Amino acid sequence: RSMAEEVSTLMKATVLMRQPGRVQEIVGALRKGGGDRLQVISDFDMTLSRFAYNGKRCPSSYNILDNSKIISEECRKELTALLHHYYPIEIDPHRTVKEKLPHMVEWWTKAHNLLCQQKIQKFQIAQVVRESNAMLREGYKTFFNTLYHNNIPLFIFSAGIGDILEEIIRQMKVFHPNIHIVSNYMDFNEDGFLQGFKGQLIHTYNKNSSACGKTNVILLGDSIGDLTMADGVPGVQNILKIGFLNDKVEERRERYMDSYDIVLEKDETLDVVNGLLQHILC
Ligand SMILES: [Mg+2]
Repeated sequence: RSMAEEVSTLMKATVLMRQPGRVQEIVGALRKGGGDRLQVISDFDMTLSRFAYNGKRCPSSYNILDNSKIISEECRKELTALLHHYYPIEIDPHRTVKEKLPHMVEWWTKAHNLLCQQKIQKFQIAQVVRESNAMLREGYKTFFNTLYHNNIPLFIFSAGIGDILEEIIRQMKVFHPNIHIVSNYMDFNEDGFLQGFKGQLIHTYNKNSSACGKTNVILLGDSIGDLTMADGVPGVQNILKIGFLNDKVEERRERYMDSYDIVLEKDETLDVVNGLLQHILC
């Protein structure tokens, strides 16, 4: 497609809205509020990255490192053992979020620590991403170019590895300087060897703005948990929440429609988001 074809209105067949009139009010407030007040807060995996390509499942960006040749079989077995231990805690309906926090911190820290026992060098991150079949949603060029041209900050949150995310966007030539990645970044020594992780730890239950005049927000996600990503932004006046519903659609549709203003069901593209951005940014 040309970049001019990377735009769609809200009448697209993938679009669901519980309150279409409220959506129009929100969009109107964002437009009249101006580009100078806007920020975009987005999840990465299966939101900006693509779930399927002409119906064929794409690999998850979360699995790029774990599925690559730069970690040993021993390390892969240990990461699987951590998953089998901690995943039941993550999904336990009898524990509060606060109760899950120390265990998620422990899981993420142990998994990062295992990576630090490998012999990973910085240049290998780009290699493993180059060899992966991970893809960005169709229409990413217009999405990233529009936010960059209009000076709109884009905060991309991910509980995965920041270096992997960053490399995907870099290799697609859209790593523009309005992008601010909030994720788990590796720390490399002067010889380029992985020696630790930097900064705030981002796991599934603290992926929000407490980890980072832009009082108007567009939030993009694909999970129910992603609805909290703007928590911690001070003074938000208007927010539009857009959710991609990629799978388990019968189980999830009603809850997604009650919680997100716009749901995009089985939509491999950013076209509806790009159309809203063009309308909002005039
Ligand atoms: Mg996601």
